[PDB]
Amino acid sequence: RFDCIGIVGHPHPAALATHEILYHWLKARGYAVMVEQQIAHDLNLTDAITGSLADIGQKADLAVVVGGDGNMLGAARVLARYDIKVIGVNRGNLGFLTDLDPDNALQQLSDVLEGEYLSEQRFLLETHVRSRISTAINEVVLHPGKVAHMIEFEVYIDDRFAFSQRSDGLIIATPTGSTAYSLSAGGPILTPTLDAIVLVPMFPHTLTARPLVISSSSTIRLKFSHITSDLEISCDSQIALPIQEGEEVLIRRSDFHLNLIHPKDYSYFNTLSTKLGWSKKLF
Amino acid sequence: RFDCIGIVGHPHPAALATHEILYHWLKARGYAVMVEQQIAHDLNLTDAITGSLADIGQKADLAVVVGGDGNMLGAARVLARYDIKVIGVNRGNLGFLTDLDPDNALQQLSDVLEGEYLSEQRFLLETHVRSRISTAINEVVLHPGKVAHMIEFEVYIDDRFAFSQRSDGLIIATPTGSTAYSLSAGGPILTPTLDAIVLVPMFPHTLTARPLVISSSSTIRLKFSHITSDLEISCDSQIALPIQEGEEVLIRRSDFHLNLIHPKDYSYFNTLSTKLGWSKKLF
Repeated sequence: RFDCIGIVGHPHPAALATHEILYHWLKARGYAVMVEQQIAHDLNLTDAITGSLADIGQKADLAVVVGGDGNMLGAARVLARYDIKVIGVNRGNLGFLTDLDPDNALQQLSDVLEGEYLSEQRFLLETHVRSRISTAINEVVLHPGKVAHMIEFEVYIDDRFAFSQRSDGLIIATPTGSTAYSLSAGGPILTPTLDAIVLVPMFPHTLTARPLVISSSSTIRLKFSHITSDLEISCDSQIALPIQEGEEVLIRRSDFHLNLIHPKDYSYFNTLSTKLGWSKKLF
Repeated sequence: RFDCIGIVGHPHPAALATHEILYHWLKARGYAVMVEQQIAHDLNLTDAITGSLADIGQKADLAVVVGGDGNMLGAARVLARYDIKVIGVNRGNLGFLTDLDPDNALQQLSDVLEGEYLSEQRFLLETHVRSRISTAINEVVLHPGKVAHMIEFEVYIDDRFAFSQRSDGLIIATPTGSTAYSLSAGGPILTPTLDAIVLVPMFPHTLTARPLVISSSSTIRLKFSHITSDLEISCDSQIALPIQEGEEVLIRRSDFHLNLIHPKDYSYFNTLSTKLGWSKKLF
């Protein structure tokens, strides 16, 4: 059972009803509820217990993230610092982190609160530049400032030299990231709980480049020759950290884990197929 | 240390010198040697202790597989049934299972016998059709008899329906297989010790198909609609097992493990780069 439920998200104005309905529903069912500060203000919830995201993350037992997969992205990176259960309500179709359909959210959530849920752990990525420490649920991306600019770098795996590369950047994706930016760059789908990390080059210079899937207990090091162009590292499409001259990037499995939960009737492959347009049962 | 070394392989006639040199060298260094029956005959080794591959596999402590990666393929599938160390001498360049270069084989092997080796385990695939039980080091491939013939099937992962497919077949590859047939079908490279298995469709009917990387502790089930065309399963390009009507294919991690060893100066990424034509150290 969950004593304290938190409502997270940042609502255009018609997404507000969802927050409003959920807050009253959760409340009338006897739960203590923490809403995010912005939503309390937006809905004028004078009685509501509010808090920042970190607050909810420390004091709530479950966070219902309302919104899309992108909303979930910033929310998840924080809530993963904590031992809180996270579940999401999407808007319309299923997403890879949001599996409560709005048409049936309450009913499904009602069963989840009863304790009918599938609990799993998504791992995050950690990045140092050398120390700035940033994290990512989907991917870390190395890339220059100019769009079509070829860079050179060497890739070390577990302290040992793996390979050089001439290209426009490298994408490093978690299983959760594999269906994201990495997919659109020609990378493979990894199953969500897999202990793996995929490296996908962007516009490689040689024709023999291919997505490399490595163990998630592996360490990655980026070394660079010289800097007259601006190297940058992005984590989940948040603000690029500049990479200075003589600096290296260190990417590894983070110690923070997203404690996702799902309703019993959830399955990954069904989410995947509906998302990608795969064939359903044929006979 | 290794008491009993076995020489395995099937030698065109100039590959015979290698077998001949190795057998005398191993012998003069004090080892008990088991040669394969064919090679004993081919070299006229009247004193040699011989045996089938299974024999060497049960009685030798190390098998030196002379030849190419293809020679290693049949040899490995058998030697993996046993707790024997396996190392290979290639012919020319490095391969993914053969890392002793002929130009330096003895010297490197001499250090290996001293106990200077990196030991690792490649897992195999197991297939039932329902029961015929066959195994594979590289991949299992579902495909019809006619070359360009579209088939329909459903794929179950861990007893649950994953997705349907219309295509010309499915490749299911181990990490060791990932650099093989699967690669040429547009699949990704998996790192050799990774607990993963990759599914790669062949000529899919829908544009949204993509290599799927799943956990190696996962089970796979192929179900089919009807049979007027001849379905077949191939394991490591050996003779196709026919798949009758009402029959399903079951593919899972086999319990047999290839106990490969490597010399200290071996590294996967160096083998990979030389094989694929990747850039070496740039600075």
